[PDB]
Amino acid sequence: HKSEVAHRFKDLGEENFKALVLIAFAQYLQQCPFEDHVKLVNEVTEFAKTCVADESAENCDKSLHTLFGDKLCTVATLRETYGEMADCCAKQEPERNECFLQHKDDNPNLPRLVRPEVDVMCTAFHDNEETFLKKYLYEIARRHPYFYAPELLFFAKRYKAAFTECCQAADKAACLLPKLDELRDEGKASSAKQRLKCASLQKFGERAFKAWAVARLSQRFPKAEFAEVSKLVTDLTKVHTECCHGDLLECADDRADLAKYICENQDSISSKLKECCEKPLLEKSHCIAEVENDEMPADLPSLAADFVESKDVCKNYAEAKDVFLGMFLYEYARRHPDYSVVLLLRLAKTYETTLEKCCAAADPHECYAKVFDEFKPLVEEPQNLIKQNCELFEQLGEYKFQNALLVRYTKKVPQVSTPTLVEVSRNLGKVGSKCCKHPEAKRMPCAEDYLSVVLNQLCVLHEKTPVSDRVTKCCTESLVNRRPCFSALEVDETYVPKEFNAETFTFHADICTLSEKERQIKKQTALVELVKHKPKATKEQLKAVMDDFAAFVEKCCKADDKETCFAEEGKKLVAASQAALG
Ligand SMILES: *[Se]c1ccccc1C(=O)Nc1ccccc1
Ligand SMILES: CCCCCCCCCCCCCC(=O)O
Ligand SMILES: CCCCCCCCCCCCCC(=O)O
Ligand SMILES: CCCCCCCCCCCCCC(=O)O
Ligand SMILES: CCCCCCCCCCCCCC(=O)O
Ligand SMILES: CCCCCCCCCCCCCC(=O)O
Ligand SMILES: CCCCCCCCCCCCCC(=O)O
Ligand SMILES: CCCCCCCCCCCCCC(=O)O
Ligand SMILES: CCCCCCCCCCCCCC(=O)O
Ligand SMILES: CCCCCCCCCCCCCC(=O)O
Ligand SMILES: CCCCCCCCCCCCCC(=O)O
Repeated sequence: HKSEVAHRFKDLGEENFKALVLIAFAQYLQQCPFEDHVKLVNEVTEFAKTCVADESAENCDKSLHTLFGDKLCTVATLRETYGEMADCCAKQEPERNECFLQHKDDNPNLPRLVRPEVDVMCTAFHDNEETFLKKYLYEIARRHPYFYAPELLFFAKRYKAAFTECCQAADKAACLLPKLDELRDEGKASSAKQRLKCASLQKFGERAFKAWAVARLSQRFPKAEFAEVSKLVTDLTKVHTECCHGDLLECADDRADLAKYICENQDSISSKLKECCEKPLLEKSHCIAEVENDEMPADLPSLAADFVESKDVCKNYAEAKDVFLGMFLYEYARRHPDYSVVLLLRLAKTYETTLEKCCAAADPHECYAKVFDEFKPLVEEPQNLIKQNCELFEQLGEYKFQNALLVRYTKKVPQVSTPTLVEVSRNLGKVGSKCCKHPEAKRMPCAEDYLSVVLNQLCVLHEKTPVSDRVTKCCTESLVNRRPCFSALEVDETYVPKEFNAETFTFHADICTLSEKERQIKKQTALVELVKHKPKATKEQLKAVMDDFAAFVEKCCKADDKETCFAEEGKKLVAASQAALG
């Protein structure tokens, strides 16, 4: 368009425009005060208004990248604060923008953002809604400079909704704290998903991502023909490559182009997209990404005729191997939305291995006649794992299920630090509580998503400080066999048991007035240390000791003299447990 800033303003509107400008400048100028960013936002919005009133007004015909870079380069403290980032201003576009993009800081060193009390948060929201929400948007944007800005805005809208609902409630905290925890978990998971997809693309190549996209899109749009699914795969791979490069405008343009193509070809893709396709360009691609799978066509035949029984199986495969394998993955995935994507990828890899082996064999047709038999144990392994773990969850409840997982995973990898073990086992228990309440048809996708986020968290922590070769192997594996690698871990037979430390099992009266969450964390930390000290202890011995611990805590937390109760009863409990275990 003649004026890109005016067109963007008119499509997005003033509120969204200002929010996104604030996000972008905070993602680049991560160290500048909130008031300075607000001043910059007001200036940019004012210029955009001049452009909207008259497309021929001065500087309105310049590109968005040129305008953004110039505004960045007018910041007076650029050298003093950012150093070599100021040197980007001596380059011409697009070198200047590429330099600015390269000089973003993934891990800025700012203090952690502390959650204020519910009442002060609600009071600040009530006094000035706009400044409260904008300041927190600035704080989050300056800490996650690669996070997709429109998704940040979509999170911010729900934050406003949560505050609006819960700050007029009878019990403000009990309303708002679950919503804040939900949103924080959700945002951290989304950022991890972005980084994870980009790193997997870089490490394992475009072809693996295209296989993943074939599976996911065939699940999403089972009535679509394979040619349309392949078109969507190519375009989505392009979009994700460019978004992994990190240029916000180029990434947003690619996403918008894909969204409007999908909206104009709804008749060939899905029957569930009308509402998303009536939505603004800002929300369209996100809406499309979040919509549930379409209904699969009825009475789909088995893959046997085309992929096992055909006499031309090897000819069709060797003609164009990846198209044939994509067709196999398409037909398999469209029939099985109940599968994780990685399970379907395992099936595709198995079929590819069998075809490579058999089409060079003396009798290929006889060779691959039973390839579908190989799919049965691969399919049933995660189904059986889900069955077992959800049975144990319904028997135990979330906390005692977390304790079971705690014992199991400490026995498997005792070298891992206790905080990591506790945090990851708690999150795995949360995965259990989340996914075990779905019907089976949806249980495996849920597990895949939430396990992927939890396992990624673990892998990132363990890479910051490596301690176990098996964890490193699982964490560097292909994401298709990352979870199977983790499920295949066994009890560490070579572990030398940790020696007794009296302080570790010394307890005080503060435990009685800790929050329930913190008290649970302390009890679980002590349980991990106990399993590290006595790894051979049977479940009956451990359960007897835990019952003794619960009795001791209940008695001394209601004792008139808590301190000496804890000391004396703790010496008694420690000696009694030590005599029971062995
Ligand atoms: Se940028 C920055 C970083 C740390 C402390 C202060 C600043 C700042 O004031 N930047 C600024 C000055 C003038 C106009 C806009 C922004
Ligand atoms: C739930 C997050 C815990 C850490 C941050 C504590 C304060 C949360 C307030 C969030 C206000 C909205 C932020 C936004 O606009 O994105
Ligand atoms: C990579 C996550 C580091 C921890 C981030 C602390 C602040 C999170 C605020 C919660 C809501 C926004 C989450 C997000 O921006 O991704
Ligand atoms: C001569 C080619 C025969 C190949 C076997 C399929 C014949 C029917 C084609 C239409 C159904 C499958 C199309 C598709 O792969 O999406
Ligand atoms: C200097 C002016 C900068 C303002 C331009 C910001 C444009 C952001 C567009 C985001 C649109 C996202 C569309 C999508 O993801 O599908
Ligand atoms: C959020 C990743 C997709 C970015 C582009 C949005 C366009 C959606 C096309 C359909 C792809 C669905 C991906 C998904 O499973 O979320
Ligand atoms: C139409 C595009 C086809 C893309 C290639 C599909 C091949 C399926 C077999 C490979 C499956 C494993 C993928 C992976 O390495 O993670
Ligand atoms: C033999 C190592 C294969 C790695 C892939 C593991 C796939 C997980 C499903 C497990 C089903 C049993 C077959 C198998 O172990 O592969
Ligand atoms: C501790 C988690 C409780 C939920 C049960 C998970 C059982 C293993 C997950 C199976 C599905 C994962 C996705 C996949 O690997 O295909
Ligand atoms: C803290 C290290 C634990 C790493 C191993 C956790 C296993 C996660 C795999 C999925 C969980 C259910 C499947 C299983 O129990 O085998
Ligand atoms: C339902 C609440 C039950 C809480 C159980 C927590 C288990 C913690 C184990 C602590 C073991 C103490 C024995 C010892 O120090 O030797």
